[PDB]
Amino acid sequence: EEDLRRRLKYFFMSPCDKFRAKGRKPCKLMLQVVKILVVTVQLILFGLSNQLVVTFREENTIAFRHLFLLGYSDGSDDTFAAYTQEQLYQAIFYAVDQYLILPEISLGRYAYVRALALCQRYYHRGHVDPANDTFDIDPRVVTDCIQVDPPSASYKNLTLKFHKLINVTIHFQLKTINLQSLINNEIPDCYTFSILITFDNKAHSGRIPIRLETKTHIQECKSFRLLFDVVVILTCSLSFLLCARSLLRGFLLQNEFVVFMWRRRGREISLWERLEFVNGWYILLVTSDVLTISGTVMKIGIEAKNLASYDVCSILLGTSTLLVWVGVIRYLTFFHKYNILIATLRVALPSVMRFCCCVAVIYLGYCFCGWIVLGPYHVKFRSLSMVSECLFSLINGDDMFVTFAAMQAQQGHSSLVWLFSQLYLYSFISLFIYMVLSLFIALITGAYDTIKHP
Amino acid sequence: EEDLRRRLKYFFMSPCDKFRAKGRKPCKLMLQVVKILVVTVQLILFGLSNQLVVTFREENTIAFRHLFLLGYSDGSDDTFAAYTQEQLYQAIFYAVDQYLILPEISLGRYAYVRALALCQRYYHRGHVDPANDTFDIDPRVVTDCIQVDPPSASYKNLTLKFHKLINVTIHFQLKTINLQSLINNEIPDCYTFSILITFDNKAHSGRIPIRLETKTHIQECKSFRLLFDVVVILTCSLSFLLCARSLLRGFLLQNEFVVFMWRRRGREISLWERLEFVNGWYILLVTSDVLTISGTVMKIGIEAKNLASYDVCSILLGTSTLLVWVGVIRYLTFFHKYNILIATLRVALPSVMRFCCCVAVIYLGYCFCGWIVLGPYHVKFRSLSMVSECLFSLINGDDMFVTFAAMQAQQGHSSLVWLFSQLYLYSFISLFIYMVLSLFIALITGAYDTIKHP
Amino acid sequence: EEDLRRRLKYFFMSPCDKFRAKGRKPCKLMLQVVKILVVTVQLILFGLSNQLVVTFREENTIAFRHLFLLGYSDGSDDTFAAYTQEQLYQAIFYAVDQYLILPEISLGRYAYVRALALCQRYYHRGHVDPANDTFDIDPRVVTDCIQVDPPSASYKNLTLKFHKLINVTIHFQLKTINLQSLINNEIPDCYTFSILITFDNKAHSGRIPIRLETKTHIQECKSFRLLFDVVVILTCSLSFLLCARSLLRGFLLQNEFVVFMWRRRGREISLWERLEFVNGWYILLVTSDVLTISGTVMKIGIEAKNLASYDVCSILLGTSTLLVWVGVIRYLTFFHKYNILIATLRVALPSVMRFCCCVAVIYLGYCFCGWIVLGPYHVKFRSLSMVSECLFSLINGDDMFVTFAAMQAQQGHSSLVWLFSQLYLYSFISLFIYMVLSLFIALITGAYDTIKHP
Amino acid sequence: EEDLRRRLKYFFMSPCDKFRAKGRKPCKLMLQVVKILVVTVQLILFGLSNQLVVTFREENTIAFRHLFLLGYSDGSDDTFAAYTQEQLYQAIFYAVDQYLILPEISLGRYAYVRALALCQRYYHRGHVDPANDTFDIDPRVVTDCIQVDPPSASYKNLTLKFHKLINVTIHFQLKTINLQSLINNEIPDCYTFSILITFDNKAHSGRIPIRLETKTHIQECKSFRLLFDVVVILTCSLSFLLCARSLLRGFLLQNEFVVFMWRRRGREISLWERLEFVNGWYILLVTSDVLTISGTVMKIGIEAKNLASYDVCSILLGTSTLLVWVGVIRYLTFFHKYNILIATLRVALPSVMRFCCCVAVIYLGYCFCGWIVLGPYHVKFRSLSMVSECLFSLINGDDMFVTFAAMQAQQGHSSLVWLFSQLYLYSFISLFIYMVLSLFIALITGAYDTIKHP
Ligand SMILES: *[C@@H]1O[C@H](CO)[C@@H](O[C@@H]2O[C@H](CO)[C@@H](O)[C@H](O)[C@H]2NC(C)=O)[C@H](O)[C@H]1NC(C)=O
Ligand SMILES: *[C@@H]1O[C@H](CO)[C@@H](O[C@@H]2O[C@H](CO)[C@@H](O)[C@H](O)[C@H]2NC(C)=O)[C@H](O)[C@H]1NC(C)=O
Ligand SMILES: *[C@@H]1O[C@H](CO)[C@@H](O[C@@H]2O[C@H](CO)[C@@H](O)[C@H](O)[C@H]2NC(C)=O)[C@H](O)[C@H]1NC(C)=O
Ligand SMILES: *[C@@H]1O[C@H](CO)[C@@H](O[C@@H]2O[C@H](CO)[C@@H](O)[C@H](O)[C@H]2NC(C)=O)[C@H](O)[C@H]1NC(C)=O
Ligand code: NA
Repeated sequence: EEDLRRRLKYFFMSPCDKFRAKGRKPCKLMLQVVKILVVTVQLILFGLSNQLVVTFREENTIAFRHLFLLGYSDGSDDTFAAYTQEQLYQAIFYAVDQYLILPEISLGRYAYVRALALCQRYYHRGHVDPANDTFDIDPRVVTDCIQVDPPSASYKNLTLKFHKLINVTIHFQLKTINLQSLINNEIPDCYTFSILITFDNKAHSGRIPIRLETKTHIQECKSFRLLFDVVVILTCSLSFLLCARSLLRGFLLQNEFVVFMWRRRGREISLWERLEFVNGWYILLVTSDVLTISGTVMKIGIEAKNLASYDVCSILLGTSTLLVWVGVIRYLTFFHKYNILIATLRVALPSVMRFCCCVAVIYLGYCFCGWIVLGPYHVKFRSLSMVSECLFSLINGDDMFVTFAAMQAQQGHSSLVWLFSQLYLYSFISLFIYMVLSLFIALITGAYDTIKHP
Repeated sequence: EEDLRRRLKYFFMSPCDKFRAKGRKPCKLMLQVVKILVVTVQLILFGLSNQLVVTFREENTIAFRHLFLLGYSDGSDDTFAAYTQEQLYQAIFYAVDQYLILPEISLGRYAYVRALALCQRYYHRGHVDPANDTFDIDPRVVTDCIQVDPPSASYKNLTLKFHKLINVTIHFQLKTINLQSLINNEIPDCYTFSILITFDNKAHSGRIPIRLETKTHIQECKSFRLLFDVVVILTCSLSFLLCARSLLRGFLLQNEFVVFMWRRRGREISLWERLEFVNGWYILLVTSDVLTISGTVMKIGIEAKNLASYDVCSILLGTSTLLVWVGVIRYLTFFHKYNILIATLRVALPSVMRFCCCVAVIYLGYCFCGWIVLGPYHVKFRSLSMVSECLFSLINGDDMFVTFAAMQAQQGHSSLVWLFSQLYLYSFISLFIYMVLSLFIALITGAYDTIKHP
Repeated sequence: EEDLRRRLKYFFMSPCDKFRAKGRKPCKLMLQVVKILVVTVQLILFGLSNQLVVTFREENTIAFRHLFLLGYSDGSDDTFAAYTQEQLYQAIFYAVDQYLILPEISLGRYAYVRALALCQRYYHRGHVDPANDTFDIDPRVVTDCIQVDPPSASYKNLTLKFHKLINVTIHFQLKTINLQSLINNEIPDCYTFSILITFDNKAHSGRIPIRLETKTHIQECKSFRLLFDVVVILTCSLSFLLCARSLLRGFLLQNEFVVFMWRRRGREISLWERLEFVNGWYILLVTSDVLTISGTVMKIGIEAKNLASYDVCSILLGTSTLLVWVGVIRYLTFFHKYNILIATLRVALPSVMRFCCCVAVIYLGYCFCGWIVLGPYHVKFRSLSMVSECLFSLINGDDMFVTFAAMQAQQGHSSLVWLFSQLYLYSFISLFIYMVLSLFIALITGAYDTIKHP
Repeated sequence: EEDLRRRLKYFFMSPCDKFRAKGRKPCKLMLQVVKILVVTVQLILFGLSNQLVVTFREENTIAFRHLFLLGYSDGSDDTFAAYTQEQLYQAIFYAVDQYLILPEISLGRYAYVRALALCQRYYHRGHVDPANDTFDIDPRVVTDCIQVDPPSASYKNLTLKFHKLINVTIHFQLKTINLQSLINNEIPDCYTFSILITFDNKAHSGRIPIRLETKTHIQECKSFRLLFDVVVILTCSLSFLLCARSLLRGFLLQNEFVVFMWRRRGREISLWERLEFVNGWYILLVTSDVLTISGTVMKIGIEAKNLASYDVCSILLGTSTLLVWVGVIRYLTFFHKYNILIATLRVALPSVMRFCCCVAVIYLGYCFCGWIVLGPYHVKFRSLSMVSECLFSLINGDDMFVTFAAMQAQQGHSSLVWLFSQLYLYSFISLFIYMVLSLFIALITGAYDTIKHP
């Protein structure tokens, strides 16, 4: 009788009450504090390594734009184009000539890689004739390359085909050595820059945009942190073991209560009792455990095998650290102790969540109105997604006088879309500022009263 | 006695309670779910058709600006003008010369349409003489055209009349073929671009702005969705039939109660009883029915007859989809069941709506103060409507440091409008942020308490 | 006994109750409705007259900038300067040469006014010698003019004195005729443009800014609204008579109650009874009366005598219309009737107003901290007033990422102002968003509960 | 018995009640009012002295940029660079040639200081060879100067070493005389401008940025306020004496109560009684005392010894004035009198402060997610601090449509970071606008109810 009662009472005993009664079982909570310190120190010490890499890439791409592009100002990337015929010839010829004299010009020690390959791509047999609308078009793509070697009569006399042109692309490589890595007490890693100038002509609209994308391949030239990540996986795995034993002990006393409620037979106490046995935090911490050790094993594999995709490793570690810090709030809820602190998902959280569904639908309806009506006349409403970004910017207010001014400029001079757009925007702003934010305050205040005073 | 009572009770029976008692009358609610899916799939599949058209127009207008306008940078449309005399001559002569050599320049396959017509418009007899203020002006407009044919001594030697000039306009057509429509598994539609360069001289202020408007006419050259819109009109019309029978059955039991309250004679129960009989949602859904089928019949007529005005069809379909999604909230109010959920328009909604009138008037008064006082000194307050956009931007905060800086620049150096403008703007911001948003929260919270706890 | 009681009861009788009992005393309330219509129609019909004038001025100033200034792009007014020596000579010589050939260049019919007067202003005897710090300076200003007549050897060979130069100013006039005023069914008013180019050298810092201010003088060349303003002053004056009789009748029954409370002798009922006798709205309406008729008499005097100062007339009419529209709320408070609706200034309004004093002081303290500390390092914090505009923009959020970026750029590289500026800005934003807006909601909600439920 | 009781009652007696009973003890409160006036008049009269200095510096730096830098537009400081080889030579040679003819060019009376010293800094023995990855690098820095004297064959023929270059710096001085200080009734202070042009090549990335920093040294050439600061330190020190006696008298009656509660022996009344004896404001005012007199003694020392570091003096005075104005609120709490008005730090302030900890952690977790994941692809997320500025700007809404557009531009075209970034940003905006601001309102309203109605 007595032993079965106190095991439940020891189970829901707060650890601050449990230290002042039992005395010194420290090894559980200490490694949670160690986990927060060790994971964030790994994340910061990795993040500075990326920033030292990335800005060395970002300055080199800009220095390639001022060298290989013709007439490139700064901050005008997307509206950079070649409209006439001679501008396309001049933008090709200037890009090659700046390659063949590159050691006599640039300032970083750029070396060649043994070369440059110009290549255009036109249709197999295209005949566009707008006087008779005759087309006889195989959409088969025939790529016609041309080679240029650096230390010409072969390079010039080039004939583009402006009536079936798809792409004019230039591809080459460059190798450079980081010299910042002298003082940083490391072996300077040699980089390989792979450049692909693109003269895109997909839309065939008499406007060819131009862009220049780079790509790196970091390789060591002609042991601290390697120990540190082993520290992280051992620390985090011991938490994965120990918390799993805590939850299955929670299942042990989950079933131990119910069997005792058959000899008593208290009407087979429902699902809202067995759910009151487990926890509200250890599932969050153990989900952080699996995410952390998965990202770190991927991080160990990268820096020996290949260093290209710092992408899935980044999206896993950045979520693991988020779950750790949000997992610290438990320490600030030992002071609270309302006796389950999980019935909020029965009581208060449903009445805010179906309101969140009601807000989500009305917001979706104004998306589907704005994208079709104010699509062809306005510049910021092309895709459905950019409509979603523009209306969600209008809620808090970021982009709001620019859209009324752009609406005021012409808007067709139809004076029906404009009378629609005033009635559209004023209603949508005045709805989600006043009659939605205020309902949301009334719901959360009703929740907080319902949790506290009962 | 019993049959008349239960017909009322079956009427207000919720459908989730009605399935668990009666059993399987599914055909009503199912087509509402089908309606939401079918209307939104029509709207999305139409909207992508517009975006593939519109961006092909928008790139071609920009490529016409870089070809036919002199000295056109990008993003400087409105402050593009010709101030001297030679700039107006050079902007005309350059626009014609780029037309007569257009196949040797541009990149899209632009073909002529058999031509270019330059034409100026000056007054019949105007004599402006500022030394004696003598005017003898017939405002009769005499248009003097001139023809130019492309494959000149006729084109040059042109004499403008800068003392009675109204407009110098150039009009011509261009025909091109979309070549993007090869891979999209369709017949490539040939377009016809109609260009109208405008040298406007309306205000006679020594500043002539320049702009270039295009206009398209899409025509097929030398059956999926056509079935799909027939699916929409049949689906939506069956809802228009079936919901109308539901509401007139609502009128049937509207009158059936009142006649039974004459044999009882319960003091001839008032308008707030017969209004409690109908609904709060089927009028919204049937208004979506009429709007949907009207827009679709207009959409069928467009793609065979003429394709110019995608304007009223767009403004009807974009409203119909809005009413559908806002009409989904009924499914989230079966869980609620407060026994009419329409008396809010008697109880709670009036006490927010007359407050909304009180906010609307004060906002209108600050419009009429700002437009006359801060009109002549500030750039953003010309019309009354742009004042309305500027103050409504200042409420949420979008344009707020720019207007104080523009106020700080000169503001006449009268130092009376500036002392007014500080007292104007600070009071208007501090009113509608604090003492209006907070009253609105107190009203909605009082509404939600009044609906719930009584 | 009975007659003295009902005169009080008729006094506080609402007019909607007073029509349904007494019957048809309409002439009081009708002219209030007439007042709202007539004043706003005057204000709108005057405001369109200003906008037709002002944009004709604003385009002519821009067309003067492109003609008389050297190398003027658009939207770069304040950072337009002449730094070297030859740039100051070239900006003078170009401005005069464009004046002497002005009818052969510009497009509006600009005529001369019989002329141009160049004039510089230098000190009487200034000797600046930085090798010995010797100054012997009379600050007496000696103006040296030079005349130029238009249809030169006299104009050139000009010698500026760059070691004691204060101002180089050019002044002349231009006359033009509005030709837009043909179709507008009026007599076209001839304008006189007075231009003053300024080469300011006040700060002696090796940077001379340049600006060009115009000034107009509208005069008729070689009766609807005149009646309409007489309609306004007669309408508004009859309200000034009739409401004054209403308030002095309010003083009549103010004293009639108190004398009857000496025969009763109800302990000499206090100031919060005699204040409950008058009103809360007629003082607002009669203040709108005096402001309206004052501005209109000034408006009559302007359009015959001189048309320069549309400034005090504008600041009076724009306030009168504001008081009228805010004065409409009384019609929406007949429905309310809480029996004085002025004791809010005893009950609820003091407890928000001393909180408004407490917010006003803390805001003032952060002004005096920011202007001295973040003054010399940051560009937006020069005056105290521009600090007030910048912090008040940071409250609602308009200018907030720009100031952190400007703080991040250098900020001295002292790393003490930066550590101060992070702690400054984060505390000031987080205070007035959370812990002030929320107290203000709690005060207004406490006010609304106190007014309603007691 | 009686004397011990009334000393406590006189202690908590409000001064407005204390004047109407005792009568005229004015000297305490009067100097607090004098303190507010005297400190703010010192602060304003000092702040205008800084602004007259700083704008004379800020215009001279800009006028040095247009003279000594090649091809400098305005507002383009950070993206000003030299990418090729000839641009670095031309930017050096142009900067020196504009120095050797400086009195024949500039407008302010700039004089030389007897000179210019060009000097480059390259590595001791560097060999970068990307064909074999051979490096043999001493990172020892060998500075190679070159002298130029102004009134050349020595200046030209300069050989940079582009393969081991670190810095190319030019240093010289200029002396000028303020001439604005004639009319300001003072002795004109001669300034010394020290200029350091920097051609930084730290990252070795083929992109050399260019910047020009100045530095002043104000010295008088060949008594009002000096008295005024002595007034401030004497005023503020008398407050430091008098308030200290008030607090130690507070300790005197702190111990006088407790000894009387041993003869009574009221169970040794706890820490929440002895804390109710002192104050809540005099510690704030005396902290303002020490800060004020410290900053002023530093201010006296500056204007005789050296005038460089107006930095710690500014950061102390700007905090002292803040504490004074926030210290005025006590006058508005004599009207209040809730009988301690400090138990809020026991009652209400803890339940908002641990919520402020819970908000602070979640905000920190989204920092550590955003900086690693959205680091390499986005321009505004480089450091951790600029992530903190960007997310805190997104809360109130300042930078919100720019970040979605920059996310929409490429974002790698990996379509996994983009699907992450939508889910990242939408959750973070919707959390701290709705479900945090509303909890904060519910906490402050619960605080205000708890303070008032109990
Ligand atoms: C230039 O256009 C060609 C098509 O003419 C592109 O080649 C295709 O690219 C897509 C995506 O990489 C592939 O799915 C196709 O298989 C490619 N087809 C052929 C025949 O190569 C080419 O990628 C374009 N250039 C760039 C830089 O995008
Ligand atoms: C150029 O000015 C002429 C007037 O001189 C405009 O012609 C008028 O245009 C309006 C609107 O289209 C019509 O209501 C009038 O009937 C037209 N009058 C004549 C005589 O044609 C012309 O439209 C202007 N050009 C442009 C491009 O707007
Ligand atoms: C150019 O500088 C002169 C001073 O050298 C200015 O003349 C003074 O202007 C102020 C304000 O108008 C008057 O209070 C003084 O009496 C004027 N003094 C003299 C001697 O004229 C002149 O105004 C400046 N030019 C401009 C356009 O502001
Ligand atoms: C140019 O580069 C040199 C290094 O080659 C810089 O000199 C160092 O500057 C730092 C910071 O001032 C000192 O800690 C080092 O002791 C300096 N080393 C030497 C050898 O001087 C120099 O400061 C750079 N120029 C500028 C303007 O920053
Ligand atoms: Na902005």
